[PDB]
Amino acid sequence: SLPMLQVALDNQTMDSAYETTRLIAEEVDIIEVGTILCVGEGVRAVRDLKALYPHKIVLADAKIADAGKILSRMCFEANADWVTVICCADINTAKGALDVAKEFNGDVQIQLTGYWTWEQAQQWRDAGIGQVVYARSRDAQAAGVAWGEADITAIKRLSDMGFKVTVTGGLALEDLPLFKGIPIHVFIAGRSIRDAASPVEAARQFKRSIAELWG
Amino acid sequence: SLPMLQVALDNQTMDSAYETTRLIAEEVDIIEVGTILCVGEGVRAVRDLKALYPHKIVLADAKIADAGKILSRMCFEANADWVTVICCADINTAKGALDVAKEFNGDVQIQLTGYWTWEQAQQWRDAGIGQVVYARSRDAQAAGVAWGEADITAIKRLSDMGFKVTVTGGLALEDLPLFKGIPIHVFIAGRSIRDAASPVEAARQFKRSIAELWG
Ligand SMILES: O=P(O)(O)OC[C@H](O)[C@@H](O)C(O)NO
Ligand SMILES: O=P(O)(O)OC[C@H](O)[C@@H](O)C(O)NO
Ligand SMILES: [Mg+2]
Ligand SMILES: [Mg+2]
Repeated sequence: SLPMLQVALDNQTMDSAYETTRLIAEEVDIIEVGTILCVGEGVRAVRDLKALYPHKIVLADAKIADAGKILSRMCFEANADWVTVICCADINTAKGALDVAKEFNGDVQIQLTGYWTWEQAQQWRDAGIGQVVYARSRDAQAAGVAWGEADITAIKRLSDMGFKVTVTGGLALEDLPLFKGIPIHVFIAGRSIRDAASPVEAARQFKRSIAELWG
Repeated sequence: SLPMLQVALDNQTMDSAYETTRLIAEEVDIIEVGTILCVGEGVRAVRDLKALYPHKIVLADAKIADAGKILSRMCFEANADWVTVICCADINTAKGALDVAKEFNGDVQIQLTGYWTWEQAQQWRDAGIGQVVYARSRDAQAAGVAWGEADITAIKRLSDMGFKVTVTGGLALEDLPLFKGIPIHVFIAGRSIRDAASPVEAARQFKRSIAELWG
């Protein structure tokens, strides 16, 4: 209370990303360098966006799977505030990313996309990780996987373990009431903001509905 | 058939990578754009390296965790031959990456590490995936994880299921005999070639040892 709003910049080039930021940067709390942008442009995307929007939290959605220390340091030397580690990373990778995060006063989020287990979730807590991103995969969504009660149950379980939980994955405005009454940290929207006829109205509607559902 | 040798370019900038490729491009079979290089420079690394060495197999070690079709296509449009998909990816991510690979006459490898299961391995096979990378995480290695028996058994079992198995993760020359007798497709060396006093002789020593052990 209130859940923040994060825009995902899943763009292949910086100029494509800026078509969105130039409209909605001030309409959101967190600016994400999407994995698609990380791979498209590399870590310069993190450096550039933080330089443009230093007052915003910048998330480097690098989905680190190994070399936690090296990749985390690259992101944080580019001035990221937060970085993601994919759920299957070895626990030493997550720990390493977090050690480096702490040098920069940043933070690590575990990206829960695809396969993971409740035992891994406990390991993350024991290592001092305090953020997870409960993510429906884009590809799972495209094969017809809807949000369901099992998601709500799992989100609540993660919250109860002590994680600040981010909810994402093809979120539409209408999805937001599903999560009512859960202390969600952040809602991410990429396509439903970037690709809206009016990105400004789409971001303000997200913010409106959040304020209504968590006032 | 002799295991091939792949060099991993886990460099933060193209120029650092090229300090290695100018010495060993012709001394190895596969040139890998390491995840660290993909994140440092973005997908231009793939395009640039393939342009230098168009006769060599170039692997984009992107460790795709979601958006299989998009990230796959970015890599393949940059002229990659092979791309990696991290083992926890939703099965549709893996399938989407493969579908794109096939349009480019390329291929996908599932990068194993973290946690994964044998039923998941069977899903990969059923989906048409024909390569896996049995990797010891750099961070696990740093925490003292050694190559052992459980690894030989798992590698053998993966091979019997029909995968071509690449073995990687801080490999030193001295590790190769651990895997003798198994039809390994590829051994990857990053640090043990790049950081050798003489990268050329390091690569040659690996090829000599391979030739002895699999001859
Ligand atoms: O709302 P979307 O277009 O799905 O984008 C947000 C999502 O979190 C992606 O950035 C992502 O990381 N998917 O894995
Ligand atoms: O021999 P290394 O320095 O461990 O590098 C090879 C390894 O496969 C890495 O490139 C990697 O992908 N690690 O996850
Ligand atoms: Mg993202
Ligand atoms: Mg690699």
